[PDB]
Amino acid sequence: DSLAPEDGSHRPAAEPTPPGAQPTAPGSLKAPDTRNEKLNSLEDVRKGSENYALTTNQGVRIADDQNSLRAGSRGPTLLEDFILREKITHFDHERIPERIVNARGSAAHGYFQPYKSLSDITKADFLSDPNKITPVFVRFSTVQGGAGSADTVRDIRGFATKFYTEEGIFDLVGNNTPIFFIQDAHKFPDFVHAVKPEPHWAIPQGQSAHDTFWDYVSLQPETLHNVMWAMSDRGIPRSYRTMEGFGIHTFRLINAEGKATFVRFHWKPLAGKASLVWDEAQKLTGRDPDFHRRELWEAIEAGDFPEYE
Amino acid sequence: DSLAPEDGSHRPAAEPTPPGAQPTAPGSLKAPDTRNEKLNSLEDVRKGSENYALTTNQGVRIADDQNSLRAGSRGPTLLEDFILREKITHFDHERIPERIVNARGSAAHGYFQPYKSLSDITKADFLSDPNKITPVFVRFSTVQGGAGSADTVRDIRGFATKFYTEEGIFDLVGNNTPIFFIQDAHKFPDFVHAVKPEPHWAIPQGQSAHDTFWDYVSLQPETLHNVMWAMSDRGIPRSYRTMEGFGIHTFRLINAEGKATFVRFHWKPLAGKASLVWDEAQKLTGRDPDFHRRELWEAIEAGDFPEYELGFQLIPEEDEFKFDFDLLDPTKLIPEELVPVQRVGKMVLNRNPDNFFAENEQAAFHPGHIVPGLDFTNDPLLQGRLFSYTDTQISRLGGPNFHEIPINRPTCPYHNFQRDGMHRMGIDTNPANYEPNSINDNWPRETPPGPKRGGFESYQERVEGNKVRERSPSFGEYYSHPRLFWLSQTPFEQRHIVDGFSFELSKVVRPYIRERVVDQLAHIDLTLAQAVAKNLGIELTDDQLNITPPPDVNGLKKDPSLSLYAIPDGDVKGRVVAILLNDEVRSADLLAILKALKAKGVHAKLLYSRMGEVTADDGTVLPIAATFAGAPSLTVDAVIVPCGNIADIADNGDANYYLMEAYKHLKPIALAGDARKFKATIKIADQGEEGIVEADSADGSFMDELLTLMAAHRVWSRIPKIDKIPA
Amino acid sequence: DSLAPEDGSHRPAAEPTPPGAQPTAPGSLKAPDTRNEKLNSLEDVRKGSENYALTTNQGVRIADDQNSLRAGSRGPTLLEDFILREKITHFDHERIPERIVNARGSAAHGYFQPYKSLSDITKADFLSDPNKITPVFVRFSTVQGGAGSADTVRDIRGFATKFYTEEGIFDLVGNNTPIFFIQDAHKFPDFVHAVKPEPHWAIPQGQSAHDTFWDYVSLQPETLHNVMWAMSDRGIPRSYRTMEGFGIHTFRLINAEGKATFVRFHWKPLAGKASLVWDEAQKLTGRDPDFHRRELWEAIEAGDFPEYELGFQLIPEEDEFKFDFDLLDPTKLIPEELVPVQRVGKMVLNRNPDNFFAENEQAAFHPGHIVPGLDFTNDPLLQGRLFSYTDTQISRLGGPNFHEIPINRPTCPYHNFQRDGMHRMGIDTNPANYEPNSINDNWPRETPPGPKRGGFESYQERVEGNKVRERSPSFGEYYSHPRLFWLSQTPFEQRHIVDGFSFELSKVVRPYIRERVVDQLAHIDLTLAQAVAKNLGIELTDDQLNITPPPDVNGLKKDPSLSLYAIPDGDVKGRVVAILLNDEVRSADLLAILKALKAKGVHAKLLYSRMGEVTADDGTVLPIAATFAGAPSLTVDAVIVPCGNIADIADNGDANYYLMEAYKHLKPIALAGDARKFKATIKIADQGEEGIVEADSADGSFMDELLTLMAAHRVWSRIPKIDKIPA
Amino acid sequence: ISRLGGPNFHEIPINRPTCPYHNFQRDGMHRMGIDTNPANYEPNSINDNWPRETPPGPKRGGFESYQERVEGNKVRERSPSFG
Ligand code: HEM
Ligand code: HEM
Ligand code: HEM
Repeated sequence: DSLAPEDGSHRPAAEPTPPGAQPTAPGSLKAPDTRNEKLNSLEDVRKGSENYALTTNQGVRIADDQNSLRAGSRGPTLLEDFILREKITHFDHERIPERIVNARGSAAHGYFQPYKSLSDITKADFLSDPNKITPVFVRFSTVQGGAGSADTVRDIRGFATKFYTEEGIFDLVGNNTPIFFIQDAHKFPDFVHAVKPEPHWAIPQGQSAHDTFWDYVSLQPETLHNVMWAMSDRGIPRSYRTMEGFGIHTFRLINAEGKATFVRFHWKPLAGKASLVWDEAQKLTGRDPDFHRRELWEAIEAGDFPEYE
Repeated sequence: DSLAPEDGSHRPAAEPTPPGAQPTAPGSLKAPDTRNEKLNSLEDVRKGSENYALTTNQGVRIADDQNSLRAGSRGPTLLEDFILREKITHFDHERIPERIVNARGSAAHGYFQPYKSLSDITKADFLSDPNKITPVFVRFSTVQGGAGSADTVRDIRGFATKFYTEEGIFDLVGNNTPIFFIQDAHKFPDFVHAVKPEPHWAIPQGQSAHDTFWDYVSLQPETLHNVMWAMSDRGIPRSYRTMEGFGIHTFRLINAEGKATFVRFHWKPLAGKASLVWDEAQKLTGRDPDFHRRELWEAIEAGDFPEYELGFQLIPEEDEFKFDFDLLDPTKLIPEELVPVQRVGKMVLNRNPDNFFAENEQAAFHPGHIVPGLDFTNDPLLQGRLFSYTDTQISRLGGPNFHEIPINRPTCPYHNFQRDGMHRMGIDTNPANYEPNSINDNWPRETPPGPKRGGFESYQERVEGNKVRERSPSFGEYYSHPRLFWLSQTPFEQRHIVDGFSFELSKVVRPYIRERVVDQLAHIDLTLAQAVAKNLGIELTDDQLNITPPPDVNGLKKDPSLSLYAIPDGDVKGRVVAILLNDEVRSADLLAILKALKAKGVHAKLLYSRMGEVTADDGTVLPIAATFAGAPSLTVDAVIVPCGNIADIADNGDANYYLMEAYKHLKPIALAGDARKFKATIKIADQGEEGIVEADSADGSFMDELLTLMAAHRVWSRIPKIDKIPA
Repeated sequence: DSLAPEDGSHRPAAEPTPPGAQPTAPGSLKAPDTRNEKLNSLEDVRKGSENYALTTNQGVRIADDQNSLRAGSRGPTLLEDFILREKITHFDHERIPERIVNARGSAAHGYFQPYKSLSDITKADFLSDPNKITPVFVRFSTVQGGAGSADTVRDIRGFATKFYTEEGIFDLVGNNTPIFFIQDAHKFPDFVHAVKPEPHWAIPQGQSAHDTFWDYVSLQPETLHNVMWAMSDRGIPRSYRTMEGFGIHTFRLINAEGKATFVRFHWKPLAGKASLVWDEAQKLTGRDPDFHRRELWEAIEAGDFPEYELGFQLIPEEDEFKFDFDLLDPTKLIPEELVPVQRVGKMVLNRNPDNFFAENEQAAFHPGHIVPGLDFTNDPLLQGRLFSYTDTQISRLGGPNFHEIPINRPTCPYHNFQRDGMHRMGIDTNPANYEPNSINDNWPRETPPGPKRGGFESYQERVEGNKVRERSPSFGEYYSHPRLFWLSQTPFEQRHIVDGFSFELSKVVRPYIRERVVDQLAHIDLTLAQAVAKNLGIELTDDQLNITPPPDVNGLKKDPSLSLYAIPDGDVKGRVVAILLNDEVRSADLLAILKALKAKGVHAKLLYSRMGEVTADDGTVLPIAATFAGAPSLTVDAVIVPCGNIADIADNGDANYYLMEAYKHLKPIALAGDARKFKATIKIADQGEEGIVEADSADGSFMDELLTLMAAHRVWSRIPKIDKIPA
Repeated sequence: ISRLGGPNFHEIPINRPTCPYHNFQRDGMHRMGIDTNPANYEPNSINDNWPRETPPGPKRGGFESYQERVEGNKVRERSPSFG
């Protein structure tokens, strides 16, 4: 029954369109011609739907997906209804633990390519040739809030990039500020517990504006540098497209002759640096808690691809 | 080290204190003298901290919890740092899957007691004696959003009560609306998938205002009744304390004689029914996403215990078919004009948890957790629920021993032949792990059914029919209940319903879905449909204007119990008032204002343009609770501006906007002396207007008038005046 | 009900009883007054059963535990049967992943006590006073097989002791051989994958006798030393009570002054060293795959408590490089002739668990669980183990709160800022979940290292070198320890080793692997290599014959402490004798037999061709424990055949085979009066043979002779004679 | 669900059907299939209600239980015929 409108306005055009012009859609249907080696490699698990019969997970066609099996139309549901139980069982087990930190995040596919060979300072294959493209998958995130918390909170933002290189996956897992709050990993649980919702009542969500965070900061002056960044407008970016990204740590580059060079990684937003103002950001967590997620998705559907150097 | 301040101001007093007066704290520390059988039984797992050495989980004292073990102080961290690794490992594994629905929830401990024995209609032990107290653990929730989502969203609210009875755990797992969206549990995943964040991008959170929800609603008319409730102000409650609770399904009560009585469960809020207005609720999700969680916790810390009256709609077996609707259809309510709610008992929530994760996050409620004296019915939604909770809890709580997690444990005896499973805590000494057995003389043994302390036996309901996947024809009526609900609302409630539909449908990107929903509304009521259509720039067809309205429900053209506000039931205790200070406040106004509020248990928050203190006209030092922007009018029920140096705040944008916002959201505003200068901000006539208290000072009838407005909750007569107003 | 027998013979007496006298039972019911701190602290989770009603896990009494709820007594089962679903759900989820290695294990509770204060060499609280009793939980295991595999396989044995000290849990996780197969933990998965069942078909179980194991060994000569122990009779212990225990790695003892002393841990069996013989062991995996688990349980129930002496090999820090092997290489042992074992204390295992799954299956041991007074070393095998146990337990035991599982709980205080995790039991009331904090005055607080009750601080070992993935050159010597072990064995122990290699390599399908293994043996000892090669139809090459043997170990050409039997250490208490009865047994023989056995604490099993009883010549009624086939000689240590009507059993094939099997397996046999007729089945000369007790009757001298043989364990001089016995 | 770690055990290679399988079930631990359907529910108009239900029939039809006659009370009772 319940069918699409006659005019076909239920389906978004598969061409770049401005935000709001068409209903948003899964990437492979919105931009079928946009590919990369990783995107193509996911074809083994992509599942369509149009023109296929509704089935159980074992491939049995379902005749009536509106009712449970019962003894009489007003009777008790029977245990032998295996269609209902598979359906409900799968629903019941949909959730998986959210990330301990950075549970709230938005991601997209893309590609990277070096401007020139960096073989003099590093033997890394993905930086060896300007015409050698590396598929990426990037996730941007907040840190404190759960997966269902709001986007435009005052918080640090995570900027994680997975490079599918020819010599292995390289993940550049960074943030939008060039330093971290603490010095030794042993204190991570202390810091994260202080900034997260307080343990007796689990308040507040997506906010450092509570006693335990400031208590810890006040007793651990090493945190002050990243606190300054958080309290500035860096803490409330206008978009994931308009913030800087940093690996934070000094890592090493190793060339073919064995020479080590210390390196700190940066991402420069080619859309420029831009942040909200607090009143706006806070109110926006209420009016559209999915603002950044939406903005990233719509920029990509519009052809305004987020670009970073 | 010894980091606490020497005045001991880091620790909150272990006595009831109003919201904001002291730091909040774990329940057992805040109210150590508030006890109950369950709270006492959790003592075995409560862990203190003061004066104990910091250790690993194996009990090894830690000397340096600031650093990793490394080779050299600037060297690499060593794999032998077992202290670092245990600490990071426990951290790494802190999260568990959130609930599939109702992930966002706030809970508290309490107790229940029946007014009188209900032995004539049920043998349920917890309802058998007025002097029998049953500890309870209640969790209130939203439905769609994750555990980190906002509280004051527009959504149904969950109201689950775990009764720790002497004959077993009884969980009454209800909602704040008396019907559900769908009829059969097999469509639960469809409905839930439609309302949750859409699968390509996981938007939107905590909202039904998106295409898939309204697509599903438009194709499944059975959902219209509960959708009406969600679009009304019922979907945005002021607090968990001011909403009704319902079991929804028709269950059975079974007495000692074996007689079955049909029953629908109700919870009546003793603080009355009260809801927010959409703009306020929405903005409040931004200014304070934890508003309801906070409000509940602080009410209990203040001694404003949430109290609810359990009530039963009772229907004799012989009257099963006497209504226009099917008793087993969960999309149909039972009008209180037809079947009154008989008062059964009182539930008082009087202690917050100690640890949210341990007690709240791990709590597991199940509508299938019934006790002798209660039974199920063939409601097809209920039927499927019985399977679901059992199943979901095995992955959410990591195994089949979730009943051993402290909060879920029965306070009564539990013995059986079940063994092992992940995280098994109970060490069984029974030689036998099967029955029948002779090696332990068959213990533990079965117990026959009986009047008291007997085994569970299902009511012998006659079953007759063929095995079919078929909806009962009696369930195929979708518009009369929605219409009954609509007609029972006040005119301003109706407007809010129209506004809820209009706002939500405006967020539906595909216009034909909007049109399809408008068409369904035209089968309910032409006035409703027309008003929503107008707001969406849609014109009803001549055929839509001629759709004959659905019949009344058993001759009823309205039932005032369905309205939040038709019948006044306002209770001011626990409410809060913002007091906008100035640098030379009239101390006499403050005295009168604060004592009058305190006399009725209404809280106050002293606000200013900065933190710290202000000095009143007589030298009184006034501690500021928050700034005007820090604690917006959204969080209070009324606003009072005392006399003093008004020029201090007269040109303060925040102070003026505070009143505009509170004015727009129909809250009482009271202005004393020169604070009347603020009348021009909100466009109040010289003569004054209903809903604005004003006088030369806050002395005689000023506070009584303000409290009368607070008793009525909001100034509905101001609706037309807020139409303009840029706020 | 009342299914138990009216005589009360279903319930075992709660007093020490010999093996087979009573049905075995949960520890707390068998020995209710055997107590220790740990056992008493588990009382909060022990659950009874007698006189309780059968309930759901929610405490709801069950009336009918025999039937599902159905529509009609021949109708479909209904989804609303919550009793059935909870019961089946728990059953469906009883299993948890078995241990990755050492899945097969048997455990018991006990206690440890030092012989004197060791405060001069360690500040470990549990070694500080002879009057300090430390509860322990010990799990003995095989390595390769699953939890359902057999006990008497040829394998290394694990010997894990959990010490519940006042300053934290200390787990000493050792084996029954003093070295490990590999040097670096990075190759652990490689070695374990090679020994475990092969990946295509998952064969073979509990056996190293397959291609991949010997492929790896042949390509990794570091393995040869432990391989030599595994191939000796050390790989087939008689019982967990009769094997040595070793921590293997060099660890550190840290005293109050901060001085570090290198230490290797040892467990000396006070019942002495004793192993089976290969045929007996292999046959015993088929006749009783639970032989060692049973033997341990029954020894404890009988009061034959497994007792071990904790021993330390102590090496001054300055002596680190004084040996010709690296102290940090786990494939090297420290000869007791060079560094003697200091006797430090004794551990007694005196109580069985209540529930195997709850206490044994869920126990979690970790070598990284150390306490102040102990420290690690750079042993590269130990280093990698530090990471592994933490990690495997988060999936095996379902979360990071496995220390809250009753058996794993420390008995001393544990307080920290760690929170949540699946199945969180402890409800933390600390206002703070981080440090530093002022809101709880920084509690729980760090504690500086000190002489007693101080926090953990690592010994400040100097680390100097580049970040390298490199084996120390000092570890590159693979044949001198194997040679030292080989030369320390008696001639028959050497013969059993040859036979072990010969049997195992015969099951290696690819002939080149056997050849490569023989080549490695030629680098150890020419006689060893030749004997194995001859059994494999392999001829050593010219070059193989000329391989110069490895050098002695610091001048040692042997060390008798490496042999099981070179130095007498036999103990007969707890051993068992099979007594083969006939229908008219000479009652005077039984009386003398049983009296002598009972004086030495030796148990007896009365065997016949059927169950029930036989009557002695004087009317004494003798109850039969089992049949000749039902309880084969494999399960006993010696066989005694008393006088009487031998014609009853002289033609009994099973009776004759009983003796031929015991004879083949070098067990002492005693024949009284006409039982000497049986001499013909095992071809014993008329004038007798050492190892066969024979006399006109079974008086006192006969019993002394048999008990003397039993103290020497087996009749090793019979080896050459068993060739010609068809058994 | 516990032995094989979640509700997607049908995506474990040996368990996978060789015939087509399409439905509105989503997520769960170790989800392999990446659904492109705009809808994760039915009835839906946004994907023209696909994948769709199929009436029972002689071949390639939807599953419909045999309409066996059920009559009796809700009892926990063994049939006397089994005794
Ligand atoms: C420079 C400091 C750090 C940065 C820039 C950083 C960055 C991030 C980012 C961007 C994510 C989210 C990845 C995603 O989108 O899935 C993340 C997750 C995480 N971080 Fe780090 N982090 C830092 C420090 C730490 C430390 C010190 C620890 C622990 C010692 C830690 C533990 C974690 C964990 C456990 C997760 C969750 C990963 C998952 O569930 O897949 N982070 N971090
Ligand atoms: C009358 C209709 C229903 C009502 C009143 C209702 C009420 C609730 C409430 C209040 C909760 C959260 C309890 C808590 O606070 O932990 C909940 C959770 C849940 N509901 Fe229901 N629900 C209804 C329909 C259904 C249906 C039809 C199903 C599936 C067949 C279902 C499956 C679930 C599941 C799986 C959970 C999560 C439970 C857990 O993780 O412990 N619900 N429901
Ligand atoms: C000196 C060498 C070793 C000895 C003496 C040893 C001893 C043991 C013992 C006795 C057990 C079983 C404990 C019980 O009864 O539950 C065990 C289990 C285990 N071993 Fe070790 N092992 C050694 C090497 C290693 C190495 C090198 C690794 C990995 C790097 C390792 C990883 C494991 C794991 C993962 C378990 C399972 C623990 C559990 O599931 O709780 N072992 N080992």
